[PDB]
Amino acid sequence: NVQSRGLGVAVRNANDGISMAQTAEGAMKETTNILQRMRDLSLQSANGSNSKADRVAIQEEITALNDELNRVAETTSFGGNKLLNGTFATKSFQIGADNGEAVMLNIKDMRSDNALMGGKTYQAANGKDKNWGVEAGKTDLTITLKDKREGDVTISINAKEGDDIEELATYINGQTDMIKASVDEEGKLQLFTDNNRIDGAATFGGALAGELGIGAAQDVTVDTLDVTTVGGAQESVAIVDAALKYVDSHRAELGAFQNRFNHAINNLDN
Amino acid sequence: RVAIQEEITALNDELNRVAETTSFGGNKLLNGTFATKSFQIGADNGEAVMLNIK
Amino acid sequence: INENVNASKSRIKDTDFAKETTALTKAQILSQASSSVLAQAKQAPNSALALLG
Amino acid sequence: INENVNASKSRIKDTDFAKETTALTKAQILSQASSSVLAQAKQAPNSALALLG
Amino acid sequence: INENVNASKSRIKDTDFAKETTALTKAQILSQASSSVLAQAKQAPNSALALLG
Amino acid sequence: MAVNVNTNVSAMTAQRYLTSATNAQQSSMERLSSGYKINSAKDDAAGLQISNRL
Amino acid sequence: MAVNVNTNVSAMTAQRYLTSATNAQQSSMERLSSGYKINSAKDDAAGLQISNRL
Repeated sequence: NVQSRGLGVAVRNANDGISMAQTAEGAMKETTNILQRMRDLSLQSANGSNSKADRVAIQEEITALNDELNRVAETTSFGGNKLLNGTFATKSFQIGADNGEAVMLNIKDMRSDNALMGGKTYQAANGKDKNWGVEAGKTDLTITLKDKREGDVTISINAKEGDDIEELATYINGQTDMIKASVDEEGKLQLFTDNNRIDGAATFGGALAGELGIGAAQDVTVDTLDVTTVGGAQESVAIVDAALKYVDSHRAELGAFQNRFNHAINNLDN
Repeated sequence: RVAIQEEITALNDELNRVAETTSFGGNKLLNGTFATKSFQIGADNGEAVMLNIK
Repeated sequence: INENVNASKSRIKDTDFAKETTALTKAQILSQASSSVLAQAKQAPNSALALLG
Repeated sequence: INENVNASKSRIKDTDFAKETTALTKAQILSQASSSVLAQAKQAPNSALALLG
Repeated sequence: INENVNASKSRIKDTDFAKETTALTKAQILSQASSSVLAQAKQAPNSALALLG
Repeated sequence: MAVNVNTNVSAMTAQRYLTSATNAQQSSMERLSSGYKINSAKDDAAGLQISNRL
Repeated sequence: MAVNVNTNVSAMTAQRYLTSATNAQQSSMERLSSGYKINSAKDDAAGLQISNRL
């Protein structure tokens, strides 16, 4: 009898865990929707066609959406709690007739200033103009990386001779998905490093690396995402893509949690 | 595949939970601690049937 | 959020008619049976008296 | 590319109305049959009472 | 302005039919449910009398 | 066995299959309206990531 | 799921996606008549400034 009553309470608590999961997923979709909206619009602002008057309009709209991610991270409550503020620590749901067989739940903070929502960046000290091209004997570009999984990855990029400063960035993007590159206004490369998988500083070496600027590691997030020149525009889309990957990964974890619990109800009922 | 592994390791905890949760009034049906239990289904003693749950 | 909190305002406050009505039915036959026990138990003192005139 | 990626954004995210509607209808008959089973499952205790008024 | 104020003169004064009709239907099933409860609640005194003819 | 009134196992079994019938039916009637079979991560965690990227 | 009559989650989902369609449908039928995809600032902020300048 105690087990039977305990199971009835267990499916009640477990169902509450499902409701808390889907309420977070409800604002999850909106967070993804805004992030995509910035990414396409940052692509528009990356144009060389628009003037500074158009880009400041972009930044006005971007900072408008930026306030939205901060607001939704605090608004989502579910009856006085704080799902997305980050104040929600690991809460264990008792889903059994007896005690001790609970399941932990972690909902990560999703404020636009969160570290995992952005990543590191590096800038070339000296730019290269249009007439400049990659010269022979100065094409090697070896990058040392620290990775959360299969760490200590060293990737070498051999730029094709005669490539200018722009198609060089495209070549680096194609060769590896761990690094995003783009030139801003004079040829300076903006290497991007996604924080949630490429933790740690990246070391640059090779003849081409010495030809350009090694640059320092600067932390940038969605909150610091500012697009007023096309250089920040190419930087922002890289930042947004990292944010979208993080949000989607957190959504998948919540989804598997929902399936664990959906399979928990019919088990407990059985 | 990282997300898929997240679903797999999530479901992995489910088997490790249900194997330890199925109790039937405090016993452990699938935990493995359930040895060969003999049920007496006869008028006299000795006429029992053994049963094991792996 | 409003859609999902309304879902959470179910099985917390809302009742499901399926498991509840069968509980009501079980109690109806429980009342009908229990009452008939009283009717059968009224004659226990009556048959108790019958041993002596 | 834009034509084909949109095609790939179908049967991965987009639903078909061909097989989804049959899944919905099969669910409707399943729930109706189960609910009607409840109707004949309520009087099982009632018949148990009927042996003794 | 006239177009916009007419848009604003809706969802404050104008009703919808999506959520309103479901509110009406939910009300109707509620009325039939409680009305049938009276049917089962009328026989409760009857069973009270049945213990003594 | 037990022709009783306190436990209705048959009603409980119909209860469970009614729950599973309208849980999947509730999963439907929203793929049709939205037009997507992927709208929450619980439907397909792997599908959500690739679909969002696409 | 708790088969109840006070709350209709499926109806609420259908209503939400109904206006998600009629809002975009009402977003169209006005760009068709006007002949401009940009007629209010909420459509495209950057597009409005450059179109006005052009």
